[PDB]
Amino acid sequence: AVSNIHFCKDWRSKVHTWFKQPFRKIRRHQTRVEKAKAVFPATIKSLKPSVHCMNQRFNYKLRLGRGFTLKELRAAKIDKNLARTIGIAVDPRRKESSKECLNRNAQRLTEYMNRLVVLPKVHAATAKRLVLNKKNAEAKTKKAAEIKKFIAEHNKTIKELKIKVAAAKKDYALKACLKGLKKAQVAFAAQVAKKKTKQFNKLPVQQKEAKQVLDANKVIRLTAPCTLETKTLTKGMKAFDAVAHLRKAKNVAKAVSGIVKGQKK
Amino acid sequence: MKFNCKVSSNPSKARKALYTANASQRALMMSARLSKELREKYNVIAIPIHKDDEVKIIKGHQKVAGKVTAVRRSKYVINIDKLTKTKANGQTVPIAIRPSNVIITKLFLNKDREALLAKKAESRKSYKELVAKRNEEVAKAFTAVYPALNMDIFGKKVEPITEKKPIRIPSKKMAEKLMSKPTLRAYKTGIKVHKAKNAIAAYKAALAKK
Amino acid sequence: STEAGKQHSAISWGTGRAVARIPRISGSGSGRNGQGAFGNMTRKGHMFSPLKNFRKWQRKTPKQMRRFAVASCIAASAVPALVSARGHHIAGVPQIPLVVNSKSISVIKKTKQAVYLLKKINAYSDVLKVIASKTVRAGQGKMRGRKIKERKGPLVVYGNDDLQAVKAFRNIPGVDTCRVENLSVLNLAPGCHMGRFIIWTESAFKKLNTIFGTQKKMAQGKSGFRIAHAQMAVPDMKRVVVAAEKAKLLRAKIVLPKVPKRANPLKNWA
Amino acid sequence: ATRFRQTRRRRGHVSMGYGRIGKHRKQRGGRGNAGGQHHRKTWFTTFHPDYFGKHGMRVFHLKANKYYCPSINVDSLWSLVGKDVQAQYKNAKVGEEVPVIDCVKHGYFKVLGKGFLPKQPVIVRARYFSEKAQQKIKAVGGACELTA
RNA sequence: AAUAAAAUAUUACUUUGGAUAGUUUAGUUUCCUGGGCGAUGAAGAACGCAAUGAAUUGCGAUAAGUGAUAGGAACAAUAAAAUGUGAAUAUCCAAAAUUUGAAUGCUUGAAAGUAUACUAAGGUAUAUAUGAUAUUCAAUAUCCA
RNA sequence: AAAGAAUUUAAAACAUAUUAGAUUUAUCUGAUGUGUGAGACCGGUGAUUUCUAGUUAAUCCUUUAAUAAUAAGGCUU
RNA sequence: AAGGUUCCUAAACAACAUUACUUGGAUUAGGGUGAAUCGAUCCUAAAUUACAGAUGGAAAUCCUUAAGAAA
RNA sequence: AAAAUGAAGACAUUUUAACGAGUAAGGAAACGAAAUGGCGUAAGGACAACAAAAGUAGUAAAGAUUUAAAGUAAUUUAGAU
RNA sequence: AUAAACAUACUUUGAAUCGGCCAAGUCUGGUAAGCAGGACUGGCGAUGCGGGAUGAACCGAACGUCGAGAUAAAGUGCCAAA
RNA sequence: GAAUAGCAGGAAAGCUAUAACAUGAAGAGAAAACGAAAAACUAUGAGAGUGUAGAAAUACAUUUAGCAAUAGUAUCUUUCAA
RNA sequence: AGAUUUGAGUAUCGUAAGAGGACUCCCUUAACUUAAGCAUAUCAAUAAGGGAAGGAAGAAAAAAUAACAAUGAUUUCUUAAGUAAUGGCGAAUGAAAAAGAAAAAGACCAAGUUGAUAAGAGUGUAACUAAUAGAAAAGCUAUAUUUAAAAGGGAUAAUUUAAAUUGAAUUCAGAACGAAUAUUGAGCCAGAGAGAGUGAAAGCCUCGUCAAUUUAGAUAUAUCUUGAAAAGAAUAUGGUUUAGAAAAGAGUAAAUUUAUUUGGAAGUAUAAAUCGAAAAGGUGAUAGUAUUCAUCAAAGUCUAAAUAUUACAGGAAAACUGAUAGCAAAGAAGUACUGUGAAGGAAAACUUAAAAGAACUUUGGAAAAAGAGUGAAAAGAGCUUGAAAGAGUAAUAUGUGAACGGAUAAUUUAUAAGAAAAAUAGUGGAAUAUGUUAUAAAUAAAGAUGUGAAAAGAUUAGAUAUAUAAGUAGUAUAUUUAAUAAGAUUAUGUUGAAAUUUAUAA
Repeated sequence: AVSNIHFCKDWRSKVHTWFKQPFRKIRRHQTRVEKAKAVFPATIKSLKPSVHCMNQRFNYKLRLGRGFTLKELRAAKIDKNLARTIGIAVDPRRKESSKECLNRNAQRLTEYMNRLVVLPKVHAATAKRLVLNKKNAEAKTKKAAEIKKFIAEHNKTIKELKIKVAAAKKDYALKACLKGLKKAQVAFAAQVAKKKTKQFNKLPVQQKEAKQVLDANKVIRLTAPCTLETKTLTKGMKAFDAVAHLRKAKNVAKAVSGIVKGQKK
Repeated sequence: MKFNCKVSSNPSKARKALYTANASQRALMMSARLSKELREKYNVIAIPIHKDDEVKIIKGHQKVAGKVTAVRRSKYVINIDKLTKTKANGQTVPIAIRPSNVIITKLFLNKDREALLAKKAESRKSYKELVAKRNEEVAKAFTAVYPALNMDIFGKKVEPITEKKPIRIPSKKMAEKLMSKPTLRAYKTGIKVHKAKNAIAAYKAALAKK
Repeated sequence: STEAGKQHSAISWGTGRAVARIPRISGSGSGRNGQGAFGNMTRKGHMFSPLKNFRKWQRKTPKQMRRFAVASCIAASAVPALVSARGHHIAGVPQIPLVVNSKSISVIKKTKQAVYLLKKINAYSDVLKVIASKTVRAGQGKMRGRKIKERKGPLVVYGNDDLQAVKAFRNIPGVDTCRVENLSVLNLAPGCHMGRFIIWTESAFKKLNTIFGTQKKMAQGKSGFRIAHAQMAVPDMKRVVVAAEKAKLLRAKIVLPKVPKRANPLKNWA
Repeated sequence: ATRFRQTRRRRGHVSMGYGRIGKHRKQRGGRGNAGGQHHRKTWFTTFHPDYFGKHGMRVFHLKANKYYCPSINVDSLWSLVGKDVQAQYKNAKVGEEVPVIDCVKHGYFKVLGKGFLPKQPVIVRARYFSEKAQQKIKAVGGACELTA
C-alpha cells in the first residue's frame, strides 16, 4: 500500500495530549452543580424548539434547535420580552420554515407553559400579583364557567363520535365509524372558518414547594415513540407503479431543456 | 488511609519538612509523656519538655533519673545532668537523649504550664463526651435490630459457625484443568503432604489407643 | 527532559587529531572542554531515544470481552479448589459462596463489630494471614514511598443499601471492599490469578441475576451481554467413556510388546 | 512487549540480523515513494498499475451528502420488523391489515431486488425502487409506496 | 651441565583506586490553584552592615536587624550582656529603605562632578512625549471700529 | 385501449382590484376584498401512470438553485 | 600602559620556585599611600552622541546647525 | 516420525526406527502429548509455616574474596572469611 | 524397468544475496601470464578431519559425546605407527 | 474508554449510558443514469452402513452421502469493453 | 478698539516608558532536508530578527450555510478525513457544510427625528429609533399582559476559602543486645493499619491520620429589617387630533495588473499602481450575457461562558533516576576556571547511636611512631563496604631464543565412601498379598415441559385541588377510582443418570 503520512513537518510540537481529560469532567460537573445552587433554573438549559435537520440524508430526524421564532411565540400567546426571563430561548434570526414547523413548536411552548410555575417577583405575600390574583378571583370564576360551559357544547358531537371509534377498534382488535368521524371533522373545520382571541395569555404565577428540575428539553420529548405501522392492503396500492412514477419524474425534469431549446428555434 | 489532599504521604517531603522546621514547630515535636503520678493529678498524657523538668530514662543503657539541663531544638535532643561522659583528658561532657525515651516525673510550672495543663485537660474531657455520645448511638441502632442482644458481645470471645453445608456446582470437576502447571503442582503437593500428616496422626492414635 | 544532554554547542573535531569523531565540548578553562558530547555512549549526554510523555499508557479492551472475563472471575470464586489454590484459608467457612444477612450488615458501624462478623463466619483465617505475614518491599521501590507489601484477603461485595458499613471494613488489614456493580478483574483476579475469596451480602447476591442475566436471558444492567456457553455442555470426559464401553465400541487397552533384540543366527543357535 | 521482540534473540550476533555484505544503512532507495518511475517503477507497475496519471472529471466542491443512498435488498426486508411479526401476518391477503415496512426510519433509502421474499403480502415504503425489486414485491402480492 | 638473582604461576595479608551493595534534605514528568511587577521608581547590577566572617544567607547608615500582632524559654564554635516586667520564632502589617538602574535637571569611562528654585549643611522639584483646566502671548490667519 | 382516493383542522409572498395620507418624481407610503395555494369524493366517477399509432421537439456526460448560445472539463483513438 | 597589595615588618617552611633552602615576588598576621602650587577636574583636535526634524514594514538609520517659536 | 498411554506421575510420559557439519538468514510468547527448549538484570501485581502469628533476617541481610557441588552451556547452589 | 506416504501439491508472509574465486582428457582474445572472458559439472566461499612436509580449492571422506573392530587416500631404513 | 453525561468513594483506577459515526452487509461506471437466481448444472472428492474372508490386526464386494477445494458451465447487475 | 481661528510658553492634576513573553495577536518573501541529481515544490507561519497584551487572549450576533420534512452569533471537542481539491498531477500538501456534544446573551454608535434647541460641544450635547423591519415627536384612548419602594445599609442561615484548636488504643510483662520498635506471652483501638522521627523492623512513644469544633474571608445564595405596598410605571396590537412625508457606514465594494498566500482549480485572502459605483446591492467556488429562484443586507464598536499554558509561585502524585544516573548544578552551581568580547562551562554524596575526634609517657628537630585509652566495632577523620588494573610481603613450584591453552598418565597436596554381620534345625509372626463382611468418602443432570406471584411503570376512562384556558374527547401537576396489555424479577410440580473406585477394622 502506498503510504501517506504527513509527518515530514514538526509533529512533536503539534502533539496534544489529553491528560487533563479526567479532570475536565470534575471541573465542568462542579460548575454545573454550582450553577443550580446559585439560581436553580439558570442551568435549566432554557427550552429549545424541535427543528428538523438539513439535507435529505438527515431531514427525517428531529433535533433541538436554538430559540423559537417570533411567530411561534405569538401562536402560543407569549410575550417575546417575557419569554427570555422564564427559561425560553428566542431566535429572531430564524425564519419560519413551514406551517407544520409552526404548529409543532406551538404545542411545544403550550405544553411548557402549563408545566411552568413562576414564583412572585417579591416573596412577601402582599405583592401586587398575589393581591390582584385575589381581587379578580370572582371574575375569573365567572369567566371559567363560560369557558367550561361553551367548550362543553361545541365538542358534544366530536367527543361522542371519538368514543365510538375508540370502542370500534377495540371490538375489531370500523369503516362506518371512520367515515362518520371524518365527515364531522370537515364540518367543524369549515364551521371555524366561517374570531379575535387573547393577544397574550397569563403568566402562571403562584406559590408552591420548590421542586427543582435541571432541564426542560428532557421533560418534553421531541418525538413520540415509534411502533410498527400496518395498513389495509387495497386494490389501489397493489397497482400503483412506483418505478414508473420515479422515471416520469426524472425524465420530466430532464425534458425542461428540450422545451426551452424548442421555443428559441 | 489519609483523605486530606493538603497533606502529603511522601517520606522525602516528610523528612525535609522536619529538618527545615523553624524553632516554633520544633518545640511541639519535643514532647515527653507524664508519669503515672502526674497523669492522675492533671489528666494530661504528654506535654512538650522544659528546662528544670525532672525526667527518668526508660530506654537505653542507663535508666537514671535527673534534671533537664539543656533542651536543644536544633539537634532534637535534651541533656541530663546525671548522664555525662568524661572526654578522655578528664573533663566531662553531657550525653544527648531523645525526648521520646524519657518520661517526666517532676514539672517546672511557672505560670504558663498552668495555662497549658488546664487547656489540655478540658480537651481530653470534651473528646470523651464526644466519643461517649457516638458510642451510645451505635448501641441504640444495634439493639433496635437485635433487641435480645447487647453491645458487649463484640468485646468477648467469638464462636464460629460449625455448619458445613456443601453446594453442588458443575465446575469442581474442571478445577484441576483450570490451573496452570506451576500452581497445579503446588496444589497437588499440598494435598499429598496433608495426607501424609493425616496418615501419621491416624497411626499415632492407634498406638495411643493401644 | 526534552533538552536533557543536548544543551551544548558541541561540534566534532574532525580527523587528523588522533581522537575519535564524536562531538566535543567547546572552549577552555574547565575539564568539561574537549570532552564527549550528545552521543548516548558518552557521559552527561542524552540517552538512547529519550522517553516521551505521550506514550501509550492506558489500554483499550472491548466492553463485552471485559464482561466475559468478570463472569468467569465470579464463577471461579465458587470453586473451593481454585479459591484455596490462590492462597486463601477457606477451610472453616460454611459455604464457599459466603452470603451474610442484610439485617446483620445494617448494624455494623465500628471496626470492632466488622471483625466480630468476620470471626463468626470463620473468615478471620484469611484476615489474620495477611496481618501475620505483612512485610517490607525488597528493592528501590522503598525510595518511591512503596514500603509495606501486604497479602490479599477476603473481598466484601455489597449492594446499594450497604453503603454505611463500608467505613467499618476499610481499616481492617488485607480486606478490600467493592460494590456489586463496580466489579472488575482488578478485584476478582489480583495478580492474574483467579478465585478471590468473595464475601457477599444479601442485597448484592440477590442482584447478580439482574446485572448478568442467565444463559437464556440477556442482562439488564449490561446491555448486549449474555453469559456464554462453554465449548462443551458437561465438561467431563467420563460419561462418554462409559457409554462406549457399555455399547462395546472400544477396543481393549494395548501394552506394547517387548521388541526382541537383534541376534546372530549364524552363531546364536537359539 | 519488548521482551518478545527479535532484538532479544539477536544479542551476540554482530550484524543484528541485517547481513554482513549488505549492511543496514540509512536508506534503501529513497525517502518515501521516491523513484516512482525510475528505480521503483517495477514496483508501482507490479502492485499499483494505475497509480500515475489522471482519470475522470474534477468536482471542485463535491457534495458527498448527495450521493448518500443506503440500499437494502428484498430478501432482507422482513428482518426490519422481525420473524415474529412476519409469522403473525403470514396468512393475510388483500382486504385486511398488512404490516408496512418503512425503510427510511431504519435508514435505508433505496430498495433493490436480490434474493427471494416470503410468500406473503407486504407494503414496502421507501424513497427509490429498482425495476426488479418492484417486480418481486408485486409478484408476492404486495405494494410499493414512495416517500419524501 | 648448572644456579634461581631476575622472570612466571596460585593463595592469604597490606597497599594505590574507588567499582559493587545499602541510602537520599536532589532532580524529572503530569495534574490542581493562581498568574498577585514598575515614575508611590520595578527586574538587574554595585557597595556596605555580625563581638570575633572570606564565601553564602538576611538586611540598608534604624544594617545577620527596629516597632506591632501572635509565640511561649531559648542560643551555642567561644566568650559577654539581656531574658516569664517576656528569649528564640512567624508575619499579605507599620517605620526605615546607600549608589545605580526605564533612570527622568546636566555630565558620566573605571567620572572625580554640577546649575537653578523652594524648604551654611540636609531634603524635595526641574527629561521626552502627552490629555484636561488656568494663564501669558504670536500671527492683519477671518472679520471689523 | 386497459388498469387507478389520491390523507385529515394554527399561513405568509403580494400579480392584482378599492380606498386613506402625501409627492411631483425614474414617485411613494398604511389598511381593508378577492383569487392565487390550498389539500378530508360518493360499486361509480376520476387525479395519475401504462400501451399502441401518428405528429411536433430534444437528444454522448458535467460546469452541483433552473435553463439557454459562447467557453471550459470529461470518455475513446 | 598593564598588574593589584605583589610594598614593609614579625612569626613560621606543609605545598611551590626540574637538588635543597633558615631565602622568597611563596604561608600566616599586622602596618603603610597625607597636595591651594604635581596631575585628573578645565579647553578644544581627529572623531563621537542627544531634544525637535527627515527616513524606514520594523528594529532603527540620517542630520550636529541645516530643516526648529529650540541651542 | 509413528504406535501406546494419559488428571498430574515426571525427567517435557513409554517403545521402535531414522537422523545430528555450516557463513549471511530464519525459527516472538502461549498451545498434554505442547507450531524449538532455556539462563540472567531491574521494577509492578499476586503466591511463599494452612490449627489464630504463615518466606529469610543483629543466633547476622545485601555486597566482596575464595572452596566444593549441579547443569552440554548460558548460570545456579552451599561452606569459610 | 527402477524408486517414491515424515510421498506429493502447495498457499501466505518474509530474511539474506546478485564484487565471486578454483579445477578440467573444454573454448575464444593474446607471445604468454597466478592475464581477460565464456559452455557443462564438481568444489572453495560457508568446511573442519586423514594424506600430499608446509598450501581456500588437489586425493579420501564431510563432523552429536564416546569404546572396540575392520578400512579409504596413501604409506612400511630413522624422524614415524607399519 | 467520540466527544460527553451520570454512580458509588474521597478514586487520572472501576461501572453505566438505544448513540453521532467508523469498517462491513453490493457492485460496476469518468459521469449522467443504474443496481444481481434457472430457489442453479457437471466432474472428482470428505463421512456412514451391510456382507464375506483371512483370521490378530486387516483386506475385498455392495448401498448411500455428497461438505471444503479446483476447474468448467447456464443465468443475472454495471461498463464502449467482463 | 473689539469679536474669532490657529499655534506656542508656563503652572496644576494625571497618563506612556522598563521586567516577563510558557500560552495569545501580528510583521518578515531563511536555509539545512526531501524529491535518491535539481531549478517550481517540500522543510514552512518553521528558525532567527521585530512589535503588542492578559489571566487568559483572539473571535463573536450573517451582504452565513444550504437546495432540505431545511437551518441559524462566536469559541472548543468527535466525525466528516488523509476525503473534495492542490502538485515537475512528481515528491508531497490538504479543508469545510451537514451530523453529535461542552457553554450559551446580546447590546450600542453613525445616519433619521425633537427643536423659546443644552462652566464646557450649536461646525451640535441630550432623548427615541427596526423581521408586520416608512421609522421618529406631543396628547387623548381601547384591549390583552408584567409589576412592591429601586438602589444602598444591617442580622441570621446555607455554600465555599484560610488559619487555629481538638483528634483513640501497651509510658504491658519475660529473655537477649552497646541500644528494641525486633523475639516470646498476654491485651487494647480502629470512620484513625497515609506517613515521619525514635541507639534497630512501632496500629497502641512523640508528631501526625479518620471523625470534628471555632474564628475570620467571599457569594450577586436565600431569608427578615430600613419598607410604606400606594400613586404609578412597563410590553404589544389597534383608534383618533396635531407634528412629519426620513435613514441605513466611499477612495469603500467591484474592475485591469503585479507580488505573496490558499485545498480554492478562467483567482480563496491581503497589499501596492491605476481606476472607481449605486433611485442600493452581495453570494449560490467553471469564465460570459439574459430571465427566474433562494438566502443575506458589507464597507463603525463592545460583549461573559465553555478553550490554551514546559514563564513564574504555591501544592499533590508517580510500574520515573538513584551520585558517570536524574536538571549543567543532591556542598558558598551558572559556582570554580577560560576568552578583549559575544559567549563557554565542570568536578566533588556517606565516620559513629552519641565526638566519646585518641591526649598521658618514651623515641624524634618536627611531622610522626610505639605504648596507653574511647567505642559494640577503629569505623582514626584520605574515616560505611572496599572489586579489577598495578605493586609489596610470606608460603610453594618451574626454567637453553616468546608465553598461554587441550587430550593422556605419573608425583604431591586436598576433598572424600562403613558398622553391619553365615549355613542347618526348634521359637516367632511383621511388613505385605489374595477375597469375605461392616462402615466411610468420592463419582452421576446437561436439559425439556406444566402452574403461579410480581415492583417500577405504560395506556384508557372518571373524581377532587391549584394554575392556565384558543372557538380542534382542553392542557399540566398531585392525590385517587376502575379496567386492559405487557412485565424485569421470582416460587414450585412432572420427566430424565449408580453401582463403581478408593479408605478403615476384623
